Amino acid sequence: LPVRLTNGSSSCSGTVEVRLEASWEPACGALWDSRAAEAVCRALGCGGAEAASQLAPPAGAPALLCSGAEWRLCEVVEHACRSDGRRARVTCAENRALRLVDGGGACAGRVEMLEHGEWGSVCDDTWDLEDAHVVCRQLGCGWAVQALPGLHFTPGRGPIHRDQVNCSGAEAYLWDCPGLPGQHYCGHKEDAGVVCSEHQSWRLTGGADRCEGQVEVHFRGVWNTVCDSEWYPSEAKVLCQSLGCGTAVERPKGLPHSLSGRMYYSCNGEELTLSNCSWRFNNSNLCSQSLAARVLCSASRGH
Ligand SMILES: *[C@@H]1O[C@H](CO)[C@@H](O)[C@H](O)[C@H]1NC(C)=O
Repeated sequence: LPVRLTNGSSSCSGTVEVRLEASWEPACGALWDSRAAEAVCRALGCGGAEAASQLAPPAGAPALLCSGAEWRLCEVVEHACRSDGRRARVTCAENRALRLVDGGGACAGRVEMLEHGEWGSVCDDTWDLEDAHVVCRQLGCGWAVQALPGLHFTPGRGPIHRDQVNCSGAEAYLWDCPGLPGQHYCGHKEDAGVVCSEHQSWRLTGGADRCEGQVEVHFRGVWNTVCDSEWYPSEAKVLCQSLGCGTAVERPKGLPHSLSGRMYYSCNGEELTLSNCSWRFNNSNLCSQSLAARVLCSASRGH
């Protein structure tokens, strides 16, 4: 009012935008000194400015001119910069962020939060699906499957930003929820975790050991089968390598699809995991007459 921060980590971070009579336009990358960064961060109510950056996107645009480090001394100009040029970005002192660590891939792991330039963990006391649902939506992983307690994933280090969290469910961020700070009540043994809908975990059931059997995948909070139509050595090489059982040896004939859903994959061969490949979940055109794909790796007792 009349400044805001969009497409960033929080409401106190991201690309700078200025309000006009027509619509909100991004601020100019040039003419963006640290004086204007302080004035904008302080006016929004986000404390001081930690760092100012200039990002490039893949009539003219407005700019923010300030004679001092205050909002009263700042002035907006209508046209004084090239339109399709580098924009202005900023991270204030009150900026917060969120990350999941040690969870065998993206959209899962230990819930870590950023507060005043320090990555800290959240306690498992009063941790439920209502708190996990807020975490999965802000990151872009859909809904929450399981709100895990401590010791499921590796415990964190450093500070503990929350000893108790009680989200209603509709909050945009985890920091907006009512809670209690780090008062030495909880410890790193109780570091909370989460499993979101978009996370992908794999295993091989049916065979002699862990690196042999039916290719199963945990997507959308349910175990699913893999289509044998597009299951060639390129896909099998990525699977046996990610699980850690060497190269692929054989791809036996599958059984009918007997789980919640069906998964499709199309790898080049050099991927680190099957989630990095091109995939489509529950596609009737690609998967119909197919069977549940299988694989036999090198490290198994069967080979
Ligand atoms: C936790 O949040 C719910 C609303 O989701 C509220 O009814 C309840 O009183 C809160 N717990 C405490 C201890 O205030």
